[PDB]
Amino acid sequence: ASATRVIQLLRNWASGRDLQAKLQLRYQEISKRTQPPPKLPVGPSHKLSNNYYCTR
Amino acid sequence: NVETVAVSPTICRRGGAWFASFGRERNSGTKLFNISGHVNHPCTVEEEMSVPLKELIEKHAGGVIGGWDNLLAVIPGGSSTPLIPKSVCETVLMDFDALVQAQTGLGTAAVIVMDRSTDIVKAIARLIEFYKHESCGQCTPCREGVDWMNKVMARFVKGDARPAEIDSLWEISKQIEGHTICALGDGAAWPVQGLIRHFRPELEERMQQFALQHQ
Ligand code: SF4
Repeated sequence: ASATRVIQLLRNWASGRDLQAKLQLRYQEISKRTQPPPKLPVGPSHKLSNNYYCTR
Repeated sequence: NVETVAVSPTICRRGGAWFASFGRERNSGTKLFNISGHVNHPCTVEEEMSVPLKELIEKHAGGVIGGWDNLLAVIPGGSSTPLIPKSVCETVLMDFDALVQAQTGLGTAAVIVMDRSTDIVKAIARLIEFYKHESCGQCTPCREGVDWMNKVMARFVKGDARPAEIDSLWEISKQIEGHTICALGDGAAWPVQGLIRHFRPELEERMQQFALQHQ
């Protein structure tokens, strides 16, 4: 937050806590909006043998 | 069969007891044997029914090329019978019951031998290709499944498959076997089953060689 130090202390005293520790506006700490491709594994019934549907 | 018809007049003339005096019980008589493949002297010979396989081969075919220790596998009863390795052929008798006990079956008593210098996978794939080209296509299991197994074995020969496909091919053979109109499907599924059962390490090693060489 681009808040001056005097205003920082004033708001800290008014609320009675430390606010810069936990801010309610998102900043660079969030994840990127572009992400690498995933892989998404398969389920247990993706076998090539011993996988008859009558048993599941 | 031609042989069954041809032996009947002699059976009538000499009596059934004389013909039954040969071989074991439930396996009586004499048989015509065709030895081909990797023997010094491939030939057709008539011999007592329950003859040992090795004794037959050595006395009539002149032995296996390169010696008996050079033997790799034997197809005892034509392409429809599953193969057996040298250990089974050491003390196996050539009749219906003993060859069934070896999980093979006598079949037509056509002995095809293979030494250690030949590709067992390639020969089995050639047999499967023969069955693919000879199926009449009437019923879906034989037609589609045999085409499928032909493709799978063609991929197996090069090693282009993964090890998990061996059990898939076994299950495909199980699906074909016992579900067709005639026994051609069984006679195509059995060689694959025998090849898998007796040479799974060979297929796996071929696949891993392909995997390393292609990365
Ligand atoms: S199993 Fe026999 S009847 Fe069925 S498609 Fe094959 S050859 Fe024809």
